[PDB]
Amino acid sequence: AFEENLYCDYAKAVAGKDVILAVFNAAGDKLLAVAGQQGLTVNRSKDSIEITSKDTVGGWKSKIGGMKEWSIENDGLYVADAESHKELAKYFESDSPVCVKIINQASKKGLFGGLAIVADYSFEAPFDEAMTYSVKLDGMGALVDLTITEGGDQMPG
Amino acid sequence: AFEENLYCDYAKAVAGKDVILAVFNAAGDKLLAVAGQQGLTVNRSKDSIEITSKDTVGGWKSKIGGMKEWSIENDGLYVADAESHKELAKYFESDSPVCVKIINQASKKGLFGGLAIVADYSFEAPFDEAMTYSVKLDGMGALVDLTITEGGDQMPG
Amino acid sequence: AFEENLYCDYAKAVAGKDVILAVFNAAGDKLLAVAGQQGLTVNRSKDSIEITSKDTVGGWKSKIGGMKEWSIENDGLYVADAESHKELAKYFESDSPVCVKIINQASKKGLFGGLAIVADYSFEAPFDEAMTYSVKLDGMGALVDLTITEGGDQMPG
Amino acid sequence: AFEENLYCDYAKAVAGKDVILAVFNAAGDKLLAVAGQQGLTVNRSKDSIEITSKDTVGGWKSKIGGMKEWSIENDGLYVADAESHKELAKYFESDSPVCVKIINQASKKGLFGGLAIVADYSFEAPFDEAMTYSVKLDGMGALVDLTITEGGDQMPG
Amino acid sequence: AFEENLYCDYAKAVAGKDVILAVFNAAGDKLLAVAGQQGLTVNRSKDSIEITSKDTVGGWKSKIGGMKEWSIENDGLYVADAESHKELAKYFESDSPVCVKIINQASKKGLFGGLAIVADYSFEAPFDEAMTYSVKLDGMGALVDLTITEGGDQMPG
Repeated sequence: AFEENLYCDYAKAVAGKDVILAVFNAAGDKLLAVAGQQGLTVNRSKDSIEITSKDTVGGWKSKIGGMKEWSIENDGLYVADAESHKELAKYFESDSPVCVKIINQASKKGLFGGLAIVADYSFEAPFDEAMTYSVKLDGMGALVDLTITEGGDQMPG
Repeated sequence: AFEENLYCDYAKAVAGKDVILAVFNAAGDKLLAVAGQQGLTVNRSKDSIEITSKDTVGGWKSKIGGMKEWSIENDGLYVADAESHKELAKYFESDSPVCVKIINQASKKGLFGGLAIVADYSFEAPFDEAMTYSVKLDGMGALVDLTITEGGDQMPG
Repeated sequence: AFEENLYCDYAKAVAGKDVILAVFNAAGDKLLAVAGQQGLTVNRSKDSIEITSKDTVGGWKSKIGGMKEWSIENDGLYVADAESHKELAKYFESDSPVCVKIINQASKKGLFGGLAIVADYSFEAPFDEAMTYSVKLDGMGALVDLTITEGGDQMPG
Repeated sequence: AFEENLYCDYAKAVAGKDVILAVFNAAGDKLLAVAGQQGLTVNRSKDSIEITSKDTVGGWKSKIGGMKEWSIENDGLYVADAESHKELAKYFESDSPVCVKIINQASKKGLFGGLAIVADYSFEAPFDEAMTYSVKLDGMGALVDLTITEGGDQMPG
Repeated sequence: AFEENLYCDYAKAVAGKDVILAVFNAAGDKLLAVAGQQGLTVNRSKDSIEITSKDTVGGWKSKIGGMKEWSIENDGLYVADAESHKELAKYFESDSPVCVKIINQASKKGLFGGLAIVADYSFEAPFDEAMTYSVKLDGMGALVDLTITEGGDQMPG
């Protein structure tokens, strides 16, 4: 086939559109892709503790790792009666943590999951564009790396 | 040859694509080029201590060098099941230092190597682009300059 | 017949005049060939995402396909009281999408169909020629390829 | 013969009509000349990286070659039920790369082959001419030069 | 491994989070890490007795060491129904000494242990922060240095 793959050979990159943020509803029985989403940022950082002393030799500072924190930023087209946005609205109103999940919907693998505060939930309505939302999810604890953890492959539905 | 090199003479610049970040796996037996990498920054800085006093003559401040620190910033296309990204994920999860190496893969010389904290490991997924990663490696001690040190020329493999 | 087809043998090309643009009226019960049409352009394009990295080997850029878009350009002799032009006028005035169809009226097969914005609807009246119209139909979503889809063979009438 | 070739001697130019674009079907078992094709353009370009510095002597800019990219443009008479055009339609619809080949059908040598995105697939139907198609094939990787590579001489069939 | 440890060599500092205060329950059968603790101070001081006389030669005061005293200060997030805080509350109420222990929970070594008065047990509740506690443990006698004493490595549990 294809002339024995002489000039065409049939994992190299993931399209961003296949990676979506999904939230669980308040009961946990439905996993909801956030409607109209367009941009996704997963932030994970670790603190560095400087432990340089006069015992330190060589002229370089001495550092050790500290504690980790994470946040998720998601923006997109805002539709107020969408079920995921009503869930996010209730989470923001009731001061309740939301279980969030990052999934590759094309490969059907979960990437990250954890409990987040809805730290920011804002909207923009320019007269010449579409109304957009912006949500910030502040991690409350561990962000589980599902790429190196067994399971976590439930798709939104 | 070539008309005695009258108008063509056959070290002047290194293409950035030949300089890659590689990490060792947790055991140290495999050196792994970070998959999908596109940008590389090696930061090395030194503090300055001002020692100006009333003995200082001439109207210029007096300074001496302080301690050194380094970090490495690397971004590129994120593929979650790539072996190097699974290693980086385990390093970030387990709070374990990673041995990193900067190599010129074309000339097969190592440039820099050292122990780093995975200080930041973040991801972006725009709907119209490819999913990218961004990693920050905070140096824990010396960054060995392999350009002026013997050896350090193991290539990723 | 014909001397056993020794020198004459009785699919090779389609005359452009048999391929016409037709629009549905606002209710959808009548399919209307746009009156006086003379030129037809169906544009379909796909974006390319460059995914070249330092893993890319061989010296060639790496690309993947992106999202698709389409438009239809149609020009011809303008007659203002023609029913199809009154429909196009109401679509342009009311900001309502128009269901358009490209058909081969000679072979009675539909070629393409989809929902379009009337993005441009303009007119020229030179003193020495006939008054012409020009319409641009910007696709809102999928342009269904009826050449490889079952059905879609309703003729204007 | 011919008076010892005194005034007539029996590689100097290739007629464009002998150079055709062919695509493989989705399975790869049939190589299909694109039906009705009339024009063919094979674009291959390389980037130039300027590396001029203050070390540069002589007053000329210093440049090195960058990465390569290619595309193929093909136009011709459009017949919608032709097998090659149905294949191109399915490639455009399914977002799947197409294995393309440039061959000299008279000398039966392949010229170029590679994986392409169907980046553009458009049609024109003037009332006084024949309906034409225009296709743009955006290269995804290497375009193999079969003029300097062994093999690649399968003809469409 | 790691290129023979050319640039990375795999005791230099203890993270404060691994050093915790633990108290025994009233019976002595359970050792309880104080819940929510964030800061720890172990104070050990010795008195100096000046013995300068007119026999003292050289112009320097003459001093000898006196008696030792110790205290422990611990603050953190206050949760009233935590078992360790209920134990501390009963110790403060009943005027009974509490057996306290400083342990490195990461290395599982005890550092210090002794009998203390609960000298201060106070709370702060700012409207914009979390409720905190502050406890002061006044030593009643010897503070045993478990870093130079055999044993004393029972972990809280």
